[PDB]
Amino acid sequence: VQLVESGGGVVQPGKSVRLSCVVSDFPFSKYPMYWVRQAPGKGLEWVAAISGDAWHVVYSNSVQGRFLVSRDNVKNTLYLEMNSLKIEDTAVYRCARMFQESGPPRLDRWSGRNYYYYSGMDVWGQGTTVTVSS
Amino acid sequence: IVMTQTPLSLSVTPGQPASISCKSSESLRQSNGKTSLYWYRQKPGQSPQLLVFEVSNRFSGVSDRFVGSGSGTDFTLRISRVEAEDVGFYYCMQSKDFPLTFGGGTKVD
Amino acid sequence: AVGIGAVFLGFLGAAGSTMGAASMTLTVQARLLLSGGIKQLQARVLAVERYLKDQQLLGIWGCSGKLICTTAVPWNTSWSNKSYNQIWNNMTWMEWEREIDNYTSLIYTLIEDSQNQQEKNEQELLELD
Amino acid sequence: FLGAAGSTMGAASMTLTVQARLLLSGIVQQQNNLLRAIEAQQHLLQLTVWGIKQLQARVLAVERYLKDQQLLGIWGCSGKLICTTAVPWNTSWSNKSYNQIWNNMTWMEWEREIDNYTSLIYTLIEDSQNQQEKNEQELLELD
Amino acid sequence: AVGIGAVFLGFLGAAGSTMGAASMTLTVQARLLLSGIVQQQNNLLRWGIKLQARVLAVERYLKDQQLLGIWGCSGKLICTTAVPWNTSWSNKSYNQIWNNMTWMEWEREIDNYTSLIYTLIEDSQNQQEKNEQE
Amino acid sequence: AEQLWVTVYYGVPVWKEATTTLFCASDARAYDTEVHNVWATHACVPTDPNPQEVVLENVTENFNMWKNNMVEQMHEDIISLWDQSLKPCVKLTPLCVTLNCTDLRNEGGEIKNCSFNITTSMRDKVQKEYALFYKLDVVPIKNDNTSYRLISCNTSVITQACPKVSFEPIPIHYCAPAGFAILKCNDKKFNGTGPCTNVSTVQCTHGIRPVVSTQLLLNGSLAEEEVVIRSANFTDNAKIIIVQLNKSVEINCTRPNNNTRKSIHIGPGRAFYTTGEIIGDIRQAHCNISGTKWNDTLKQIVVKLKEQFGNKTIVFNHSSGGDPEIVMHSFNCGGEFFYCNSTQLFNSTWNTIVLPCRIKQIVNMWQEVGKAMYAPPIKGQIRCSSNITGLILIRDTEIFRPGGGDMRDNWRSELYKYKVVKIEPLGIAPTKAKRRVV
Amino acid sequence: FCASDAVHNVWATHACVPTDPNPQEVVLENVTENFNMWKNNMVEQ
Ligand SMILES: *[C@@H]1O[C@H](CO[C@@H]2O[C@@H](C)[C@@H](O)[C@@H](O)[C@@H]2O)[C@@H](O[C@@H]2O[C@H](CO)[C@@H](O[C@@H]3O[C@H](CO[C@H]4O[C@H](CO[C@@H]5O[C@H](CO)[C@@H](O[C@@H]6O[C@H](CO)[C@H](O)[C@H](O)[C@H]6O)[C@H](O)[C@H]5NC(C)=O)[C@@H](O)[C@H](O)[C@@H]4O[C@@H]4O[C@H](CO)[C@@H](O[C@@H]5O[C@H](CO)[C@H](O)[C@H](O)[C@H]5O)[C@H](O)[C@H]4NC(C)=O)[C@@H](O)[C@H](O[C@H]4O[C@H](CO)[C@@H](O)[C@H](O)[C@@H]4O)[C@@H]3O)[C@H](O)[C@H]2NC(C)=O)[C@H](O)[C@H]1NC(C)=O
Ligand SMILES: *[C@@H]1O[C@H](CO[C@@H]2O[C@@H](C)[C@@H](O)[C@@H](O)[C@@H]2O)[C@@H](O[C@@H]2O[C@H](CO)[C@@H](O[C@@H]3O[C@H](CO[C@H]4O[C@H](CO)[C@@H](O)[C@H](O)[C@@H]4O)[C@@H](O)[C@H](O[C@H]4O[C@H](CO)[C@@H](O[C@@H]5O[C@H](CO)[C@@H](O)[C@H](O)[C@H]5NC(C)=O)[C@H](O)[C@@H]4O[C@@H]4O[C@H](CO)[C@@H](O[C@@H]5O[C@H](CO)[C@H](O)[C@H](O)[C@H]5O)[C@H](O)[C@H]4NC(C)=O)[C@@H]3O)[C@H](O)[C@H]2NC(C)=O)[C@H](O)[C@H]1NC(C)=O
Ligand SMILES: *[C@@H]1O[C@H](CO[C@@H]2O[C@@H](C)[C@@H](O)[C@@H](O)[C@@H]2O)[C@@H](O[C@@H]2O[C@H](CO)[C@@H](O[C@@H]3O[C@H](CO[C@H]4O[C@H](CO[C@@H]5O[C@H](CO)[C@@H](O[C@@H]6O[C@H](CO)[C@H](O)[C@H](O)[C@H]6O)[C@H](O)[C@H]5NC(C)=O)[C@@H](O)[C@H](O)[C@@H]4O)[C@@H](O)[C@H](O[C@H]4O[C@H](CO)[C@@H](O)[C@H](O)[C@@H]4O)[C@@H]3O)[C@H](O)[C@H]2NC(C)=O)[C@H](O)[C@H]1NC(C)=O
Ligand SMILES: *[C@@H]1O[C@H](CO)[C@@H](O[C@@H]2O[C@H](CO)[C@@H](O[C@@H]3O[C@H](CO[C@H]4O[C@H](CO)[C@@H](O)[C@H](O)[C@@H]4O)[C@@H](O)[C@H](O[C@H]4O[C@H](CO)[C@@H](O)[C@H](O)[C@@H]4O)[C@@H]3O)[C@H](O)[C@H]2NC(C)=O)[C@H](O)[C@H]1NC(C)=O
Ligand SMILES: *[C@@H]1O[C@H](CO)[C@@H](O[C@@H]2O[C@H](CO)[C@@H](O)[C@H](O)[C@H]2NC(C)=O)[C@H](O)[C@H]1NC(C)=O
Ligand SMILES: *[C@@H]1O[C@H](CO)[C@@H](O[C@@H]2O[C@H](CO)[C@@H](O)[C@H](O)[C@H]2NC(C)=O)[C@H](O)[C@H]1NC(C)=O
Ligand SMILES: *[C@@H]1O[C@H](CO)[C@@H](O[C@@H]2O[C@H](CO)[C@@H](O)[C@H](O)[C@H]2NC(C)=O)[C@H](O)[C@H]1NC(C)=O
Ligand SMILES: *[C@@H]1O[C@H](CO[C@@H]2O[C@@H](C)[C@@H](O)[C@@H](O)[C@@H]2O)[C@@H](O)[C@H](O)[C@H]1NC(C)=O
Ligand SMILES: *[C@@H]1O[C@H](CO[C@@H]2O[C@@H](C)[C@@H](O)[C@@H](O)[C@@H]2O)[C@@H](O)[C@H](O)[C@H]1NC(C)=O
Ligand SMILES: *[C@@H]1O[C@H](CO)[C@@H](O)[C@H](O)[C@H]1NC(C)=O
Ligand SMILES: *[C@@H]1O[C@H](CO)[C@@H](O)[C@H](O)[C@H]1NC(C)=O
Ligand SMILES: *[C@@H]1O[C@H](CO)[C@@H](O)[C@H](O)[C@H]1NC(C)=O
Ligand SMILES: *[C@@H]1O[C@H](CO)[C@@H](O)[C@H](O)[C@H]1NC(C)=O
Ligand SMILES: *[C@@H]1O[C@H](CO)[C@@H](O)[C@H](O)[C@H]1NC(C)=O
Ligand SMILES: *[C@@H]1O[C@H](CO)[C@@H](O)[C@H](O)[C@H]1NC(C)=O
Ligand SMILES: *[C@@H]1O[C@H](CO)[C@@H](O)[C@H](O)[C@H]1NC(C)=O
Ligand SMILES: *[C@@H]1O[C@H](CO)[C@@H](O)[C@H](O)[C@H]1NC(C)=O
Repeated sequence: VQLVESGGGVVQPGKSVRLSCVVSDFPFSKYPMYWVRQAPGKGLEWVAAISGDAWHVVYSNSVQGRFLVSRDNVKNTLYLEMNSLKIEDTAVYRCARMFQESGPPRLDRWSGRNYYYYSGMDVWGQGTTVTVSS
Repeated sequence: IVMTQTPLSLSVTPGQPASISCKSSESLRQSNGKTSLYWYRQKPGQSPQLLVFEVSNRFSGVSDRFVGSGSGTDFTLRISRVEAEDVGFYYCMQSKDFPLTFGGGTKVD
Repeated sequence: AVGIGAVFLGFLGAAGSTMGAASMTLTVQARLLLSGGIKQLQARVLAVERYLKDQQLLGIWGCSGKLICTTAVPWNTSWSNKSYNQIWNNMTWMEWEREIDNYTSLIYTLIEDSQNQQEKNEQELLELD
Repeated sequence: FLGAAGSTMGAASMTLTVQARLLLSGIVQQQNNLLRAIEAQQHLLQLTVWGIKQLQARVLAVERYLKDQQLLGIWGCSGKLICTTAVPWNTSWSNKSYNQIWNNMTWMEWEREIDNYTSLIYTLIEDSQNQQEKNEQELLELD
Repeated sequence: AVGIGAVFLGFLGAAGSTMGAASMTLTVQARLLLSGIVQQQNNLLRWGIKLQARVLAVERYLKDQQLLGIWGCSGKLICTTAVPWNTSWSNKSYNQIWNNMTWMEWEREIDNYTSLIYTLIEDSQNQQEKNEQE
Repeated sequence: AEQLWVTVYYGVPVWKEATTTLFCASDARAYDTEVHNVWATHACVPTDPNPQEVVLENVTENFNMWKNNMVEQMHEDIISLWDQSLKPCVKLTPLCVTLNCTDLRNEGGEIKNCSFNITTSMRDKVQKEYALFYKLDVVPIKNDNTSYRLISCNTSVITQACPKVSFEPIPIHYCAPAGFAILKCNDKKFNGTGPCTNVSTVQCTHGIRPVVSTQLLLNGSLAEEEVVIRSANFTDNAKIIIVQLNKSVEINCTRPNNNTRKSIHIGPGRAFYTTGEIIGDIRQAHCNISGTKWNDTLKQIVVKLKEQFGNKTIVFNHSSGGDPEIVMHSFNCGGEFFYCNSTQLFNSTWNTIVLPCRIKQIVNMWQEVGKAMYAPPIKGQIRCSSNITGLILIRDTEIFRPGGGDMRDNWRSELYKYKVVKIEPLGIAPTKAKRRVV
Repeated sequence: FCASDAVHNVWATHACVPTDPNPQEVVLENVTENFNMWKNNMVEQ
C-alpha cells in the first residue's frame, strides 16, 4: 500500500533530525521494518531493522550508536532519528517493509534465548533525502 | 560477508537472451531449508521493485522469462529474450545475516 | 539473521552456582534428560534405560512426580562434618557429589526399608476404625 | 480416541469423562498381546526385515509415551486428566474472547493458533509454579 | 577384602517367609527387576540379538506401571481398594495362610482366577471412582 | 540443636566422566541425485545443527587432550565407513597375471602399458588387453625378460571402490545423545592438559572435515593470532609435535595429464576400469606452493618453538626412514591420491616452490595391513587449491623432522577441546524439613 | 549372556563381554524347588 516519509531536508554537521514513515493498511505490529540508504551514483547500504514487537534492533556498523529507530504500532508510524551527522550521510533514505510475514519470537528449548527472524524487502517507500553540508 | 557480481554493463537491444550472475563469498543456505538471495530491480529515479524474492519463486506482475538458479555459492539470474524495458540496474541482495549487503547493480542499456 | 540474549536459564547453567541458587533451576535439567548405522538405536535405549532407573527409585521412596520431597530419615552427622550454612550457601553440587559418594549406597537402603517400606505396614493398619 | 475431532472444545469435555476414551487402556490391552511370545516361540527364526521394523516400532511406542508422562509428571499434574495451574493466561498469546475458544471452535485449528506460543507456555508452567511451589512448600515445613 | 553377614535381606531373600513377613523386602525385589546391576561396562569394541532382550525388560516394566496406573496405585507398593473378596476364588481364611504360608503357594492357589481379578480391580475401583469425581 | 532429615532432589546438575557412543550428524544438502558421498553415507543423520552454547562461568573441569576417547571413536568409525563401502564393489583377485610391458611414447613413472589374458565373466576364452600402469605397483619378476606382476597379490584381497561414490570430505558435526553434554574449553591459552576457566556446553561440535593426509593437515581449523604448539611430554624425544599456526598457507597441486575414460573387461555384472589414454603429451604432476610465505612461516614457528628452553639452537630437518609412502607427503585430491616429495620444505633456520609429486594406483588401506582400496580417476585434469593449518614433527641443533603415522593426531588437533560427561541427575541433601507422618 | 574373564581369542571379547569382577550368592531359607538336567535349556544354549 501507500508508503512515504516526511521530515527530510538539509542540515549541518553535528545536528539531529528524525524522519517519519507512515504505512497505510496492513497490520503494522505483525511486520518488521528496515532502513536502506542509496548513495547518489552508488549501490545500496543497509541501515537498520526493528522487530515486529519493537524489541529487537540491529544497526549497521558505520552508523552504529549514532542513529535511532522506533515504532508505534497504534499510530502506524516509523521513525528514524539520527545524531552526530556527517557529510557522507547525504543520500536517499527509504522506508521498507519485509516481504514475508514474521512470527512471534521462538524460544529454543535448550537455551532460554528467543529468536526474531529477519528476511528481506518488497515495498520500498519513495523516501526523503537528508543533506549534511554548510 | 562479501557478495559482489558481474558484469557491470550490458548495453543491449531487445530480442536475445542473456543472464546476470552474482558471486558469493560466504555460502548461503539457512537452516529453514532455503537460500536467502533476493534479486530485484530499480528504474532510474525510482525506488526499486521486487523481481523475484527467492531464486526459485517469483513475484506478482512478473513475466515468465525471468528465471534464476544457483548453488550455495554460485548464483545466477537468467533473462530469456531480454525485453525492451529492461533498463536501469539489477541488484543482488542476500539475507544471510547482518549486515546484509548488496551488489553494485548491473547496468543494462 | 536472528539473536537475543538469555532470558530464563541455560542447560547445566547452575552447575557452578550454589545450592540455594541451583534449587530454583532443576526443571531445565529435568526436561532435556530424555528427548535430545545401528549405533543411534543403541543410544536410544540406554537413554531410556537410565531414565527409568532414576524414575523408579523416586517411585519407591514415596516421592514420584515431585521434583523435591522430604522423608523422615534422620541425617547422620557422621556422614558430613560440614556446617549447615556452608552447604546451602557455599558448596556447589558438583563438589558435593564427590563428598558423599561413598555413603550413597547406605542412603538408598536407609530410605526404602527404613521408612517407605515401614510407612505402608503402618499405613495399611490404620484402618478397622 | 478421536471420536470428537469435529466437536467443539466446550462440548468435547463432556465425552472426555471416559478416560480420554480409555486412551492408555488401548495400549495395555495391546502390549499384553503384542507380548505374545510367538516371537520367543521362534526367536523370529532369523533376523528379518519385519523384526528390524518392529524393533524400531516398539521404541517409538516407548519414547513418545514417556514424553507425555514426564511433562505431565513435571507439571504437578501426574496421572490426572483435567488439572488447573497457577499460571495467569496472557492475552498477548490469544486475543480471542472466552466463548469463541470454547463454544465456537474445533481443536486442531486451535493447535495452529498457539503452536507458535506453545513452547513458551511449557517453561512458564514449571519455573513459575512447579519449580516454585516446592521451595515454598519446603519453607512451610521448616516450622 | 572381607564381608560381614547381611542385615538387610538381599535379593529374593524372604522367599521362605510368611506373607506377613516377606512384605518387608518388597522394595529390594522391585528395584532390581529393571536391568539388574548394570553389566556391559562400555566395551563396544569389535549383531542384533543382544538388543531385543533389553527392549523386552522395559516392556515388562512398563506393563506393570501402567497397570498400577489404571488401578489407581502408581508410586505405591501396598494399596487398598473398595473390592470385597469372593470366596469362590479361595475360601481359605485369614490366619490359615497369612502366618502359615509363603508366596509361591499363594500364587498356586489363585493362578486360575488371575485375569478374573484384574477386570474387577479395573472396573469397581477406578472406572467406578471415575463416576464419583463430579 | 534441631534434628535434620534427608531431602531428595531431582535434576541436580552434576556429572562424572563417561565414555559413550556419539553419532554422526552431517550436512544434509545435495546428498540426493548421485551423491554417494562415502563420508556422508547419503547424509548419515540429516540434522544440519544449530550449535547453541551456554556459558557456565563458575566451572573448572580438568581436561586432557591426550586421554580423550572421541579421537578413538573416529578411527573406529572411519575404517568402518570404508568397510561397508568396500564390500559391494568389484573384487580384483583374478587379475594377478604375468605381463609383457613396453615403453610408452609421450624419469620413472608411466612408461609401461601392459597386456595379459583373462576370462572373467564369460568363463570360456581368455583375452589379452591393454591398460595404463604407473610405477609403485609393479614388480619385474624373476627368470623372465621384462615381465611384471602387481605388488600386492599375495596379501589379502584387492577390492576397488565403485565410481558412484565420492571421498569428498564434508564437515561432520558430532552431536551428543540424551543425558550427555559435550563440553568445550573457552581459554585459547589452553596448552593441551590441565584445567580450564569458564568451560561452556554445546549440543554439537564444530566443523570437522575428516581429511586424510600425512606430514601436514590440509583443510584444517586454526587458532587465534598466536602460534600454539602442543605435545605430550614435549621433552621426550619419541613423541609427536602438534603444530597450530595462526595463519593459512595456500597450496596448489595439479595433475596436468589429460587422463580419460576407458573400458576394461567385465566381471560378473562388474565393469572394471583401468585408466584410459592421456591426450598425447605428459606433464608430471606437482604441488606448487607460494614459497615466500612458507619461507616466512618457519621463522615464525621458532618464535613459539623456543620459549621452553634457552634462546639457542633451533633447526629444521627433513624426514627419513623406509619406503617412500611414509617418506613422501601423502594426501588425496578429489578421488585421487598423491605422494609428494617434501624434502625442500625443511631447511634449517637460526635465531614459488614446485614439488615433484608421485601418484600410484594400488593404494593400501590407511592403517590395516591386508586389504587395499583402488580407484582410477575421472576424465580431464585435476586441480585442488587447499590450505595448511598444521604439520607433524618429531624430536631427535635440536633436530626437528616431519614425522607422522597417525591422523588420530590430526584428529587430536581437531578435538583438543572436548569432553563428554553423563548427567547423574539424582541427588540428596539434608535440611530441617520432614515428611508429614500420621 | 556370556561373561568371560580376561589376545585375539575367539572367546575373549568377540563372543563375550570382558572380565568378571565377582560372583555373588544369596542362600534361601525355607524353599523347595524341583530341578531337571534333561529338560534344561542352558545345556541347549
Ligand atoms: C550414624 O550411623 C552409625 C552407623 O553407621 C555405621 O557407620 C557407617 C560409617 C557405616 O560403617 C555403617 O555400615 C555403620 O552401620 C550409628 O552408630 C552405630 O550405633 C549402633 C548402636 O546400636 C552401634 O552398634 C553397637 O555395636 C557394638 C559393636 O558390636 C560388635 O562388637 C561386639 C563386641 O564388642 C567388643 O567387645 C570387646 C571385648 O570387651 C571390646 O574390646 C575391649 O575394648 C576396650 C575399648 O573399647 C578396650 O580396648 C579393652 O581392652 C578391650 O578388651 C571391643 O571394644 C568391643 N567393640 C565395640 C565396638 O564396643 C559384639 O558383641 C557385636 O556382636 C559386634 O561384634 C561383631 O560381630 C560381627 C558379626 O555380627 C563380627 O564380624 C564377623 O567377623 C568374622 C571374622 O572375625 C567374619 O568375617 C564374619 O563374616 C563377620 O561377620 C565381628 O567380628 C564382631 N566384632 C567384635 C569386635 O566382636 C555392639 O556391641 C553394641 O551392642 C551393645 O549396645 C547395645 C545398645 O542398645 C546393647 O543393647 C547391647 O546389649 C550391647 O551392650 C551395639 O549394637 C554401632 O557400632 C554404631 N556404628 C558406628 C559408631 O559406626 C549412629 O548411631 C548414627 N547416628 C545417628 C544420629 O543415627
Ligand atoms: C507461527 O510462525 C510461523 C513462522 O514460524 C514458523 O514456525 C516457527 C516455530 C519456526 O520454526 C519458523 O522457522 C517457522 O517458519 C508463521 O508462519 C508465517 O505465516 C504467514 C501467514 O500468517 C506467512 O505469510 C505469508 O507469506 C506469503 C509468502 O510466503 C510463502 O512462502 C512461505 C515459505 O516459502 C509459505 O510458508 C507461505 O505459505 C507462502 O507460500 C506472503 O506473500 C504473504 O503476504 C501477502 O499476503 C498477505 C495476505 O493478503 C498480505 O497482507 C495484506 O496486505 C494488504 C496490503 O497492505 C493489507 O491491506 C491487508 O490488510 C493484509 N492482510 C490481509 C489478511 O489481506 C501481504 O501484504 C502480502 O500481500 C501481497 O502483497 C504484495 C505486495 O503488495 C502484492 O503484490 C502486488 O500485486 C499487485 C497485483 O499483482 C501489483 O502487481 C503490485 O505491484 C504487487 O506488489 C500481493 O498481491 C499481495 N497478496 C495478497 C493476497 O494480499 C503472507 O504474509 C509466512 O510466510 C509464514 N512464514 C514465516 C517464516 O513467517 C505463522 O503465522 C505463525 N502463526 C501464527 C498464528 O502467528
Ligand atoms: C504478556 O506478554 C507481553 C509480551 O510478551 C513478549 O512476547 C512474548 C512472545 C515473549 O517473547 C515475551 O518474553 C515478551 O516479553 C509481555 O510484555 C512484556 O512486558 C515486559 C515487562 O516485564 C516488557 O519489558 C519492558 O521493556 C521495555 C523496553 O525495553 C527495551 O527498550 C529499552 C529502551 O527503550 C527504548 O527507548 C527509546 C527511547 O528513545 C524508545 O524510542 C522512542 O520510541 C518512541 C515510540 O516509538 C518514539 O518513536 C521516539 O521517537 C523514540 O525515541 C524506544 O521505543 C524504547 N523501546 C521500546 C520497546 O519501547 C532497552 O533498554 C531494553 O534493552 C529493551 O530493548 C522497558 O522500557 C521496560 O522497563 C521499564 O518498565 C519497568 C516496568 O514497567 C520499570 O520497572 C522500569 O524501571 C522501566 O521503566 C521493561 O523492561 C516487554 O517489553 C513486554 N513485551 C513487549 C513485546 O513489549 C507482558 O508482560 C505479558 N503479560 C504479563 C501479565 O506478564
Ligand atoms: C580443501 O578445500 C578446498 C575448498 O574448500 C577444496 O577444493 C575444492 O575441491 C573440490 C573437490 O575436487 C573441487 O570440486 C571439483 O570441481 C571441478 C571443477 O568444476 C568447475 O566447473 C563446474 C561447471 O559447472 C562449476 O560448477 C564448478 O563450480 C567449477 O567451477 C569439478 O569438475 C569436479 O566435479 C567432478 O566430479 C563429479 C563427481 O561426479 C563429476 O560428475 C564431474 O563430471 C567432475 O568430473 C569437482 O566438483 C573444487 O573445485 C575445489 N575448489 C577449488 C579448487 O577452489 C579442496 O579439495 C580441499 N582439500 C582437499 C585436500 O581435498
Ligand atoms: C558465579 O559466581 C559468582 C561469584 O563468584 C556469582 O555472583 C554472585 O551472584 C549473587 C547473586 O546476585 C550476588 O549476590 C553476589 O554478589 C555475586 N558475587 C559477587 C562476587 O559479586 C554468580 O551468581 C555465579 N553464577 C551463577 C549463574 O550463579
Ligand atoms: C525357616 O525355618 C526355621 C525353622 O523351621 C524358622 O525358624 C523358626 O520358625 C518359626 C516359624 O515356624 C518362627 O516362629 C520362629 O521365630 C523361628 N525361630 C527363630 C529363632 O526366630 C525360620 O524362621 C524360617 N524362616 C522364616 C523366614 O520364617
Ligand atoms: C569466558 O567467558 C566469556 C563470556 O562470558 C567468553 O567470551 C566469549 O568469547 C567468544 C569467542 O569469540 C565470543 O564469540 C563470545 O561473544 C564471548 N562472549 C560474550 C558474552 O561476548 C570467553 O571466551 C571465555 N574465556 C575466557 C578465557 O575469557
Ligand atoms: C463459529 O461459528 C460461526 C457461526 O456463528 C457466528 O459466531 C459469532 C462468533 C459471530 O462471528 C457471528 O458472525 C455468527 O453468529 C462461524 O461463522 C465461525 O466460522 C465459527 N468459528 C470460529 C469463530 O472460530
Ligand atoms: C609375495 O611373494 C613375494 C615373492 O615373489 C617373488 O619374489 C620377488 C622378489 C619378485 O621377484 C616377485 O616377482 C616374485 O614372484 C615376496 O617377496 C613377498 O614378500 C610376498 N608378499 C607377502 C607374503 O605379503
Ligand atoms: C462371585 O460371587 C458371585 C455372587 O456375588 C457368584 O455368583 C459367583 O459365582 C462368584 N464367582 C465365581 C467365579 O464363582
Ligand atoms: C632381454 O631382451 C633383450 C632384447 O630382446 C636382450 O638384449 C637381453 O639379453 C634379454 N635378457 C635376457 C634374455 O635375460
Ligand atoms: C619427559 O622427558 C623424559 C622422557 O619421558 C622423562 O625422563 C621425563 O620424566 C618426562 N617428564 C614427564 C613425563 O613429566
Ligand atoms: C594458487 O592458485 C590461485 C589461483 O590463481 C592463486 O591465487 C594462488 O596464489 C596460487 N598459490 C600459489 C601459486 O602458491
Ligand atoms: C600471527 O599472525 C600475525 C599476522 O596475522 C603475525 O604478525 C604474527 O607474527 C603471527 N604469530 C606468530 C607467532 O608468528
Ligand atoms: C637435517 O637432518 C638430515 C637428516 O634428517 C641431515 O642429513 C642433515 O644434515 C640435517 N641438517 C642440519 C643442518 O642439521
Ligand atoms: C607451478 O609453478 C611454476 C613455477 O613456479 C609455474 O611456471 C607454473 O605456472 C605453476 N603452475 C600452477 C598450476 O600453479
Ligand atoms: C585458505 O586460505 C585463504 C587465505 O586467505 C582463506 O581465505 C581461505 O578461507 C582458506 N580456505 C578455507 C577452506 O578456509
